[PDB]
Amino acid sequence: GLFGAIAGFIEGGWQGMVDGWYGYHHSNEQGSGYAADKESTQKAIDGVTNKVNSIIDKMNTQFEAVGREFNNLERRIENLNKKMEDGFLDVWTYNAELLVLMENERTLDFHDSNVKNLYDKVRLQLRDNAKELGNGCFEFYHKCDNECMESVRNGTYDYPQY
Amino acid sequence: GLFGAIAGFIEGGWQGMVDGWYGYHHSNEQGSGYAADKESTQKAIDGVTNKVNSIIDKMNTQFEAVGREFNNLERRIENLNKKMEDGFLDVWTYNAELLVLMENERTLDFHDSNVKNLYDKVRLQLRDNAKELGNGCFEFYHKCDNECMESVRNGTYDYPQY
Amino acid sequence: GLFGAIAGFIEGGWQGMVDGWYGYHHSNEQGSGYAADKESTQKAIDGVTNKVNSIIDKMNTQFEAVGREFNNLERRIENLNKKMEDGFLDVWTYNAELLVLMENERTLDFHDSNVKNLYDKVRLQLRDNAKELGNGCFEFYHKCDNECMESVRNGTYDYPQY
Amino acid sequence: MTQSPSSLSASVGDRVTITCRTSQSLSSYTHWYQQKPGKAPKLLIYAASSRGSGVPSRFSGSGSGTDFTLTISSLQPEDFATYYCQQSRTFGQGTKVEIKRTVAAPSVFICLLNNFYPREAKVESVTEQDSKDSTYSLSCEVTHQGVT
Amino acid sequence: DQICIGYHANNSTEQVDTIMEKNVTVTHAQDILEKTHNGKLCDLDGVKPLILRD
Amino acid sequence: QVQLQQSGPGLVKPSQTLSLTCAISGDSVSSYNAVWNWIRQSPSRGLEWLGRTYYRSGWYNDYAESVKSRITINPDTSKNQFSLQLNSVTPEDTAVYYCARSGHITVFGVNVDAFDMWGQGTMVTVSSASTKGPSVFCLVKDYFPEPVTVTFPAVLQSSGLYSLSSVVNHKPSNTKV
Ligand SMILES: *[C@H]1O[C@H](CO)[C@@H](O[C@@H]2O[C@H](CO)[C@@H](O)[C@H](O)[C@H]2NC(C)=O)[C@H](O)[C@H]1NC(C)=O
Ligand SMILES: *[C@H]1O[C@H](CO)[C@@H](O[C@@H]2O[C@H](CO)[C@@H](O)[C@H](O)[C@H]2NC(C)=O)[C@H](O)[C@H]1NC(C)=O
Ligand SMILES: *[C@@H]1O[C@H](CO)[C@@H](O)[C@H](O)[C@H]1NC(C)=O
Ligand SMILES: *[C@H]1O[C@H](CO)[C@@H](O)[C@H](O)[C@H]1NC(C)=O
Repeated sequence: GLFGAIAGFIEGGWQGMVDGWYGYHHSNEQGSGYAADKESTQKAIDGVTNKVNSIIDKMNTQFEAVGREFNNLERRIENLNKKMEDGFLDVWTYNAELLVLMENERTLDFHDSNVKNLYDKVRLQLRDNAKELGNGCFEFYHKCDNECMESVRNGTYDYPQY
Repeated sequence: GLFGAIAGFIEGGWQGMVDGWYGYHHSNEQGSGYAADKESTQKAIDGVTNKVNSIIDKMNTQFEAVGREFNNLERRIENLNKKMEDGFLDVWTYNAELLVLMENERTLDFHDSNVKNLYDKVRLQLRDNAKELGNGCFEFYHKCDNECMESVRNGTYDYPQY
Repeated sequence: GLFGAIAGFIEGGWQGMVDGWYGYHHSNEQGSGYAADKESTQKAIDGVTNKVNSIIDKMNTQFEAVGREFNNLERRIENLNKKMEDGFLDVWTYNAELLVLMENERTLDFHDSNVKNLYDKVRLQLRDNAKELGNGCFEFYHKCDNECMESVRNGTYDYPQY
Repeated sequence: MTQSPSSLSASVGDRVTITCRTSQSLSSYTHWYQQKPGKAPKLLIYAASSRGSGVPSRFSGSGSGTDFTLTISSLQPEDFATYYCQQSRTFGQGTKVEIKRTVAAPSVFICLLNNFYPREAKVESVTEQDSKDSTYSLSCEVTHQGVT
Repeated sequence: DQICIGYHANNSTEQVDTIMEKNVTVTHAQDILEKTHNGKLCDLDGVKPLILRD
Repeated sequence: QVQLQQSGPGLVKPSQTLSLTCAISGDSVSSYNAVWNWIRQSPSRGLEWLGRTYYRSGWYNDYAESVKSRITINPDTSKNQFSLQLNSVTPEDTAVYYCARSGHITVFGVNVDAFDMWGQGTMVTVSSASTKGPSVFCLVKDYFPEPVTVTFPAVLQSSGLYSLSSVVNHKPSNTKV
């Protein structure tokens, strides 16, 4: 992906994190586990929701064909009518299919971005109090108990304290 | 935003920087203040200007409706005419509204990108001669007077000197 | 570019790397040279190839004009026919030109992204065993012979070893 | 780069497929060459599936992951050759395509093994396959699929 | 001893347009528009047309 | 059409220098859409790429790791050719040497190293034997260099002389039997 996180330096996703799209896995002396970053997650849900509704709604006004019939000596206008109706269908078929392709690409990249930013958010807190392992993980120099871990997820990790 | 700077690791904008879109705030023994990065700013102005003109100009050739009238026993072609003219208006209304939405998203992300790149530009000069605080700021290990600050804004920050 | 690598912190491209789109330049006691990162490169070739074919193929179904003639007292429908055919040509001309513009922008950014990710890939292996110079280059603390260099290109750079 | 088989016999009109397994899969870098005896290789296929200039339509290539294939839809007498695959500056070992007949026992003289098929025999050098009768000759106890 | 990351350049003058920038020089490009014709009326797939002339 | 015309001696004494030339016609040695390569082939080693030169706003060379310390490949923009120089040769350098153009055919402007044109090849033999006519017993024994015409391919014996059988003309030694 464009942002290098998903299926990049973070090799794979987690079956074990059920509760959100992005989050944290911690590991210390007390144990280990997954925790979803809800805010980053809810941001993503709001964006994708708005997108789908924007797509659906933009295609709201669109060509509706009507039945018109013509006799044996009105072939020209019958042909005109047919070419006209087919023409609009092809145009709207193109618009729909292309919008879906373009916005699918942007949706996948958007998730990649949200992961990258979450990783950097944590990196920028920890700074040189941890080893950046290069796989999505940070190994602490000090012991980091569950309250310490929570402060990382918080945005509250007190750097001068360690 | 996609790039994580604007309303990301840089929490908010600056009312005090009036002279450009992106720039620097310095703080030392001599005092403090804002300075716009004009180049990064002028780059942004050129891109956005070109975009607006590209949008305006692409919508230059577009369907123009003409008045056509039909008698009481020409209802079929009157309907055809109406469906035809409405059809094109809806197509061009869609194109215009969707283009504005798509390019607005890209414009906001573009700014975010320019900020991220400006931040990295400075980071890549300073390297380990300053503490990356994680909020847009770099705290120097040495004293950095106004000429020192200017050399950062320059691209001229002499790393071996410190 | 959006990702800050191409014509950013990497000032210019390399005439001397002929064999791929992205890659490495190494410099040690044994000598120096260019080496293409084929995998990143082939990824790019597959994406761009698919894009072109996607573009070509999406424009496959599109309005085809037919000749229709009208006498001197059929001016209204003649005008209708003309406005109809011109209308679709302008719509498909817009679609084609806008698709090319939009996807050209995304293609250039895609390359920028691939470079940024290749740079980070290497950064994340080396970590603190090298100086990040800020221009695309990493200066090693230890001697790095040709096998050492190859392990960087591999993904196999044994960090604990140094 | 590992090519398989190292050789084969097929009749005129036969469908022939040769395979190359590459270390790492890149579609664009892979290429095929056909070499007739004492001549330089000729580029046959490039980038896994593109036909070289002047290369007839019976030749095609395919690629999937690390496995690459060259296919001759209907073998012709002139397609007697060694075929090589290649990526970057690395070549496979080559596949000899000979144009296969009924098994023929060598006539043995003293040591000469004359007009035999297949090539594999145990007693040196061997002639190239004869253009008229498809046999080999080799220059004493002889073992062969078809004596002192 | 050092290792550096970089990208391809060449002597190309091909240019493409984008939304935000026009006449961007790129290393490679692909034209997709046919601009030329032979200027003649021809047999279509071997089957000659009816040319009514005057 | 591009043609590549090779020249240079096919006999080099052990420890000395092999020197070949490829003369180009129909293309420029300094073309931005060419790469100029040397490749060798031996019955043992198969096909082996040795090195290349090319011009992209300045001259570049790359060489195979196996020969890097002994090899030089230089362009001549006066005569539109390029050379191969291989120092300190040993019997293992006996092979057919081909020049070849690559990067004429590129995927999206990227040289894929697909060779599209090759020279005719120069057979190079690393040997000290000197010219010797055959004994004929037909068994054609103990001659140097190749070829003899009269029929099996010649074999190089541990003496460094060739032998073949035909089931006899040796032009290098001016001998006919
Ligand atoms: C974020 O995390 C910190 C640390 O986990 C929280 O502070 C602790 O809060 C718990 C529960 O309120 C108390 O029992 C502890 O005494 C606190 N300890 C420390 C060291 O701070 C903080 O309340 C959280 N803030 C949020 C989520 O906004
Ligand atoms: C990438 O390169 C590294 C270093 O050249 C390879 O590791 C070596 O592999 C060779 C050949 O397989 C072995 O003989 C060496 O013992 C290895 N040495 C070291 C220092 O690693 C690695 O196999 C390569 N990986 C690839 C191509 O995926
Ligand atoms: C782009 O290039 C064309 C032809 O080379 C030139 O006529 C035109 O002025 C340029 N356009 C812009 C917007 O700079
Ligand atoms: C920028 O500022 C420094 C320090 O003030 C000065 O010496 C240098 O000449 C300037 N360089 C520029 C504008 O490139």
